[PDB]
Amino acid sequence: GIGAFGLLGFLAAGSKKKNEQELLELDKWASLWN
Repeated sequence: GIGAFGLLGFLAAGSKKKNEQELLELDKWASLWN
């Protein structure tokens, strides 16, 4: 009804620039290299 998918985008905004989660997501990124 509200839209929890809106915070998702904002969450990614953080990844752009502290949190284990963001780090876990970054790992998957670098994972590409590996």
